[PDB]
Amino acid sequence: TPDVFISYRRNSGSQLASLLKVHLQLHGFSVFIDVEKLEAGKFEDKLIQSVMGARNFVLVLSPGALDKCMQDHDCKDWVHKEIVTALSCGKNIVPIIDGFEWPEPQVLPEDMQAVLTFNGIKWSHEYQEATIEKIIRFLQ
Repeated sequence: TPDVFISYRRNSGSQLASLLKVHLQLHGFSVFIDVEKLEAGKFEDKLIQSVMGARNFVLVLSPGALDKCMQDHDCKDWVHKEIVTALSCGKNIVPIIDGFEWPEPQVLPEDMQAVLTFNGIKWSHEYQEATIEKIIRFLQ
Protein backbone atom coordinates (compact mmCIF):
# COMPACT_ATOMS: atom_id res chain seq x y z
CA THR A 1 0.00 0.00 0.00
CA PRO A 2 1.11 3.61 -0.51
CA ASP A 3 2.48 6.25 1.84
CA VAL A 4 0.70 9.01 -0.07
CA PHE A 5 -2.53 9.38 -2.03
CA ILE A 6 -2.67 12.31 -4.45
CA SER A 7 -6.14 13.81 -4.98
CA TYR A 8 -6.45 16.39 -7.75
CA ARG A 9 -8.85 18.01 -10.21
CA ARG A 10 -8.13 16.59 -13.64
CA ASN A 11 -8.85 19.73 -15.65
CA SER A 12 -6.51 22.08 -13.73
CA GLY A 13 -4.16 20.22 -11.36
CA SER A 14 -2.96 17.26 -13.45
CA GLN A 15 0.52 18.67 -14.11
CA LEU A 16 1.20 19.66 -10.49
CA ALA A 17 -0.17 16.34 -9.24
CA SER A 18 2.23 14.57 -11.59
CA LEU A 19 5.15 16.77 -10.47
CA LEU A 20 4.43 16.03 -6.80
CA LYS A 21 4.38 12.31 -7.60
CA VAL A 22 7.83 12.41 -9.17
CA HIS A 23 9.39 14.41 -6.33
CA LEU A 24 7.81 12.29 -3.59
CA GLN A 25 8.96 9.09 -5.31
CA LEU A 26 12.46 10.51 -5.66
CA HIS A 27 12.45 11.07 -1.88
CA GLY A 28 11.49 7.43 -1.24
CA PHE A 29 7.69 7.65 -0.72
CA SER A 30 5.28 5.16 -2.27
CA VAL A 31 2.66 7.26 -4.05
CA PHE A 32 -0.79 6.54 -5.45
CA ILE A 33 -2.00 8.66 -8.35
CA ASP A 34 -4.82 7.29 -10.50
CA VAL A 35 -3.01 7.32 -13.85
CA GLU A 36 -0.18 5.14 -12.55
CA LYS A 37 -1.83 2.78 -10.05
CA LEU A 38 -5.59 2.64 -10.58
CA GLU A 39 -5.94 -0.68 -12.39
CA ALA A 40 -8.78 -3.03 -13.31
CA GLY A 41 -12.18 -3.24 -11.63
CA LYS A 42 -14.87 -0.97 -10.27
CA PHE A 43 -13.03 2.31 -9.93
CA GLU A 44 -15.31 3.89 -7.31
CA ASP A 45 -14.48 1.10 -4.86
CA LYS A 46 -10.80 0.99 -5.88
CA LEU A 47 -10.28 4.72 -5.44
CA ILE A 48 -12.00 4.82 -2.06
CA GLN A 49 -9.99 1.85 -0.81
CA SER A 50 -6.78 3.49 -2.05
CA VAL A 51 -7.51 6.55 0.03
CA MET A 52 -8.16 4.36 3.07
CA GLY A 53 -4.89 2.52 2.60
CA ALA A 54 -2.62 5.55 2.33
CA ARG A 55 -1.31 7.25 5.47
CA ASN A 56 -1.07 10.70 3.86
CA PHE A 57 -3.67 12.48 1.72
CA VAL A 58 -2.13 15.16 -0.47
CA LEU A 59 -4.87 17.43 -1.89
CA VAL A 60 -3.87 19.51 -4.94
CA LEU A 61 -5.87 22.76 -4.80
CA SER A 62 -5.50 24.30 -8.23
CA PRO A 63 -7.79 27.19 -9.23
CA GLY A 64 -11.42 26.26 -8.89
CA ALA A 65 -10.49 22.79 -7.64
CA LEU A 66 -13.44 22.53 -5.27
CA ASP A 67 -16.09 24.11 -7.54
CA LYS A 68 -17.58 20.79 -8.66
CA CYS A 69 -17.90 19.80 -4.99
CA MET A 70 -20.23 22.74 -4.40
CA GLN A 71 -23.86 21.60 -4.10
CA ASP A 72 -22.66 17.98 -4.59
CA HIS A 73 -24.64 16.84 -1.55
CA ASP A 74 -25.19 13.35 -3.09
CA CYS A 75 -21.36 13.11 -3.16
CA LYS A 76 -21.08 12.10 -6.81
CA ASP A 77 -17.92 14.20 -7.45
CA TRP A 78 -14.79 12.06 -7.12
CA VAL A 79 -12.66 14.69 -5.42
CA HIS A 80 -15.47 15.28 -2.94
CA LYS A 81 -15.66 11.50 -2.36
CA GLU A 82 -11.90 11.34 -1.83
CA ILE A 83 -11.88 14.23 0.64
CA VAL A 84 -14.79 12.80 2.64
CA THR A 85 -13.00 9.47 2.88
CA ALA A 86 -9.76 11.12 4.02
CA LEU A 87 -11.57 13.17 6.65
CA SER A 88 -13.71 10.30 7.94
CA CYS A 89 -10.65 8.05 8.20
CA GLY A 90 -8.64 10.68 10.08
CA LYS A 91 -5.85 10.82 7.52
CA ASN A 92 -2.97 13.24 7.55
CA ILE A 93 -4.36 15.74 5.04
CA VAL A 94 -1.84 18.04 3.31
CA PRO A 95 -3.46 20.63 1.02
CA ILE A 96 -1.22 22.11 -1.68
CA ILE A 97 -2.39 25.56 -2.77
CA ASP A 98 -1.65 26.69 -6.37
CA GLY A 99 -3.62 29.82 -7.28
CA PHE A 100 -6.59 28.57 -5.25
CA GLU A 101 -8.88 30.76 -3.14
CA TRP A 102 -10.32 29.05 -0.07
CA PRO A 103 -14.15 29.14 -0.27
CA GLU A 104 -16.31 30.20 2.62
CA PRO A 105 -17.26 27.01 4.52
CA GLN A 106 -20.99 27.34 3.91
CA VAL A 107 -20.65 26.92 0.13
CA LEU A 108 -19.29 23.38 0.55
CA PRO A 109 -21.27 20.31 1.68
CA GLU A 110 -21.09 19.79 5.43
CA ASP A 111 -19.28 16.47 5.08
CA MET A 112 -16.14 18.14 3.65
CA GLN A 113 -16.12 21.55 5.32
CA ALA A 114 -13.50 20.29 7.77
CA VAL A 115 -10.93 20.19 4.95
CA LEU A 116 -10.62 23.95 5.53
CA THR A 117 -9.20 23.43 9.07
CA PHE A 118 -5.94 21.83 7.86
CA ASN A 119 -2.66 23.72 7.43
CA GLY A 120 -1.79 24.03 3.73
CA ILE A 121 1.40 24.53 1.78
CA LYS A 122 1.65 27.28 -0.84
CA TRP A 123 3.12 25.98 -4.08
CA SER A 124 6.02 28.32 -5.11
CA HIS A 125 7.01 28.19 -8.77
CA GLU A 126 10.18 30.11 -7.90
CA TYR A 127 11.11 28.01 -4.84
CA GLN A 128 9.97 24.49 -5.80
CA GLU A 129 12.72 22.63 -3.99
CA ALA A 130 11.83 24.47 -0.78
CA THR A 131 8.11 23.72 -1.32
CA ILE A 132 8.85 20.03 -1.79
CA GLU A 133 10.98 20.04 1.36
CA LYS A 134 8.06 21.48 3.36
CA ILE A 135 5.70 18.85 1.92
CA ILE A 136 8.10 16.12 3.04
CA ARG A 137 8.16 17.59 6.55
CA PHE A 138 4.36 17.45 6.59
CA LEU A 139 4.25 13.76 5.61
CA GLN A 140 3.98 11.18 8.35
